[PDB]
Amino acid sequence: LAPLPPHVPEHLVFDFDMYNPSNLSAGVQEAWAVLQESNVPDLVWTRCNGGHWIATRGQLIREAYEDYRHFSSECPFIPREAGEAYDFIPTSMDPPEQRQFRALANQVVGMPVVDKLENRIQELACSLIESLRPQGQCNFTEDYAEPFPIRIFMLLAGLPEEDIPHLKYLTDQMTRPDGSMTFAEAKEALYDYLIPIIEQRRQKPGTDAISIVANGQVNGRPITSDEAKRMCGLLLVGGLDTVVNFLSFSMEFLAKSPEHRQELIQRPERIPAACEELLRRFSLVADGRILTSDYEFHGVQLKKGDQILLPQMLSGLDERENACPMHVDFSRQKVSHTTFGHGSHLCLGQHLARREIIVTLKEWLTRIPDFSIAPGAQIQHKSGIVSGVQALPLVWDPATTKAV
Ligand code: HEM
Ligand SMILES: CC1(C)[C@@H]2CC[C@@]1(C)C(=O)C2
Ligand SMILES: [K+]
Repeated sequence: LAPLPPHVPEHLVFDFDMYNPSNLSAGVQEAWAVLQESNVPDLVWTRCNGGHWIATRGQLIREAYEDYRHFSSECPFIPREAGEAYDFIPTSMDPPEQRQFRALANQVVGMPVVDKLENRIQELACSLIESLRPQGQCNFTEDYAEPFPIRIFMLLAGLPEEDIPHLKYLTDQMTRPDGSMTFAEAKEALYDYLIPIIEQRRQKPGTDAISIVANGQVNGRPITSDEAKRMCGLLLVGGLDTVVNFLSFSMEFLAKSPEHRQELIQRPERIPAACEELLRRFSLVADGRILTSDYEFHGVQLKKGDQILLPQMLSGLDERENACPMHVDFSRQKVSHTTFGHGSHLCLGQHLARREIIVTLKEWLTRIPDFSIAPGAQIQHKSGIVSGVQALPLVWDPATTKAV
């Protein structure tokens, strides 16, 4: 706990730690939602992790993401030193400067590219699930959640699969540090990895994501080596953590809820709607912004330089945005959320993610309609910039499955 800053009133102190929340054993989403209780003010101050504002409601979260003149992306991570070292592109930039880099990035991970990758994404999901099918059991996190999205990203990026363990290790230290590496050391190690690759692909431009970024133009002039490295590193981090953990939360839930599996098996055309309601319920990111000057927000005085966590996971969990928010309803009429961010940095890989999510639900349920959490298992979650599942042992009777 860091010393309470002069300007912060004692009645807003809410000592939540984002890398280690108190009710974590009840589920990471439920751990974060303690912040939405009756007693908790809309905007609170935790002294954990150096000290920072935490907006707890969707209304505040959306307005701050919208207000980039006051809440800047220049230092978007907690703790402060991680935010200061953070220089990925385009996420550490604000409009207007941000915009040109974001268009290039959009060219490598957007909808047209999801369409190109459609066949491989389908093939790999079916392949991995067919492989697990006859066993009647799997360690979901290691056997599908990780390899499915990661191998598609390594494919798009034109990087060898043998590099996965190094790169996933560095990405996880940036989002759920175990103490071994600082954010800055992790980032520098990912940049170290990309340097030569960028240089090779500048000499011999190819079709992969690194070549396209490295030889790209940002509103008409050539991107530099440095800029390409800072965009590439963001891309790997984005491709190696979020979908990976998200699939685990979603399969854990389906494993615990036979009626929801029955609904998608009966009506597969509902999978896209279900994917969105799951994104709401099992939202997992929380990053933030830095105050560009003193500013009064929802009656609380913020000081220039104050950091504020704007938990994207919190907006669709807010009872004020959705009725019975902890309830999963695939027919939910207006599924409101900020899972893919909000404002000018809206996730560019959101189309790639929804395709991986919908393919996984449809192809798993097609071959392995019925499955459960391994007997006696207690699922453990983990919290941080991206929250996740430590492990997910699933079981099923092979006699109930089908090869397709
Ligand atoms: C369920 C999966 C995903 C979730 C929940 C998610 C969430 C987010 C969020 C909340 C942001 C904004 C952060 C901020 O405002 O500081 C973001 C940005 C971004 N995401 Fe995703 N993401 C997912 C998947 C992906 C994938 C698969 C990629 C592909 C590499 C990716 C690439 C990006 C990029 C490049 C940005 C930066 C946009 C900018 O800064 O303008 N994301 N994502
Ligand atoms: C918060 C995020 C998911 C978003 C893309 C990857 C990520 C960890 C960032 O650094 C920006
Ligand atoms: K920074």
